Amino acid sequence: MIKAVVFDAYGTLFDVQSVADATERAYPGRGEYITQVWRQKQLEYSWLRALMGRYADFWGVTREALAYTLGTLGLEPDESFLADMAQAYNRLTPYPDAAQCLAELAPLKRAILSNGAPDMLQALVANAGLTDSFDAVISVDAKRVFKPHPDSYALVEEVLGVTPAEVLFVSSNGFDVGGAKNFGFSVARVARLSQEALARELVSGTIAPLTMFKALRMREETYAEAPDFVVPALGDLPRLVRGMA
Amino acid sequence: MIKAVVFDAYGTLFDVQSVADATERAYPGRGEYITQVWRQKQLEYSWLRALMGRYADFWGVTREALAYTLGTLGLEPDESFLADMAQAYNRLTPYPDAAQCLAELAPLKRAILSNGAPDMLQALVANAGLTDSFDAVISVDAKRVFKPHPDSYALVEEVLGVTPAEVLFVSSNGFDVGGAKNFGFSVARVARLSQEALARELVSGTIAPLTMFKALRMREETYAEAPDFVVPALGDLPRLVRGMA
Repeated sequence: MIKAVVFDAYGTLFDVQSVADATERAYPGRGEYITQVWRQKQLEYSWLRALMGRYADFWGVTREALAYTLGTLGLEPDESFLADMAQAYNRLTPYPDAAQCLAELAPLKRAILSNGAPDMLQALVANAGLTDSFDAVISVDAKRVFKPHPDSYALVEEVLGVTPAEVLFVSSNGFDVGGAKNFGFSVARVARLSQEALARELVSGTIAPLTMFKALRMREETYAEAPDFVVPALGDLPRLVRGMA
Repeated sequence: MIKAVVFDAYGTLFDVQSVADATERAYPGRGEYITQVWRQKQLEYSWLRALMGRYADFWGVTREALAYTLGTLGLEPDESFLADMAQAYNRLTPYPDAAQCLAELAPLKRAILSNGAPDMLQALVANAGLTDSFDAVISVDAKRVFKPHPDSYALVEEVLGVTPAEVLFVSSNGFDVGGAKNFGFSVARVARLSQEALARELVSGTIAPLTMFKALRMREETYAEAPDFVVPALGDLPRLVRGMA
């Protein structure tokens, strides 16, 4: 019944914190801040452009989010600076177990469903050495919407020929788990932050900035349907497909 | 030309930080964290439920966002605790110059356009003694969307009989400013946080949690059209209108 495993890209297969060395150059001493706000604003702008009916591809969203973030620090970077710096998003490091996971999943059909513009995804996947791990790398761009709009998830059937019930959708992002579940896929959430660790981290004197972002982005969202499955890592997927309901 | 002044409610006419006593009661020592994450998640859930096509009114959104927020701390509140604590959002205090601004705006049409569910807005407006200050208190609920969806702003002409070009929309929220501008209204943004202050606050030693929320929510959003006018407080609106554009 599961004929295909479809993966979210940013934050699920690829580490969005991996732009850290490059952002710590835009503002020495503020790389950590920049990395978090940039990701947060990229997500917010994807949602707000889509809800307004004013789509622009993820490359433009990524650059607009970066401009906002650097603007908070008092900077006014020009477009050429922004485009150069935003290339960091096309070189994100894959999670260490992604390649082993994707190889052990075959012979299932393997794919990505991402907000990324087509060129961004091509570079990201190839730079990570994973182009031969996917049957299809689907961008939402043809639909002019962003996850979790249902039309973004509709592309899976269009491109792959499989129905929602035959797809295992994989994401570490709570909003994306909710959209996929809403659309009708079976969902495996990748939870890298134990709830109990976050609770204690929040209760320990200092509430650092990094903790704030973890609290906003690494949990299941309350409005959302629960994922069918939750694993701590991508490497557990193949075994999950083997014996789990 | 301007015939009606339409205001966003939460964050604009009413202070969302005024839930501080209720939150400090929910978790002594974590009141400020809860306030901020609750507001952020309320906004995210409004956008994500709308974008998914799975609307729930703002009373459900507010409680869902509160459950999430208390859950990050390791709590598991039952529904009655959530409904009870969420009433703090129906008791928000108006900004100190709101009463005076509204009084000076008659006899122009005065209205609210908010995400708030009809019961919520009724009780919030009554509590602040401002019921006779508005010609209409419009909830997005009949359209079953949330701002900045275009159908939310379409309600203004439906209810008031004035066209977009005859409306001055007032918000302190960058996404709502963008939504209203996209829709065709003239927009006056209320900017309570000088940009230069934020830039220095952020470069000043360790970044406090409260600063993170300011950085995410108090500026103009980069994907949005710029507002027509920017004022530091609601009290400046009357004078802005007599000498406006």
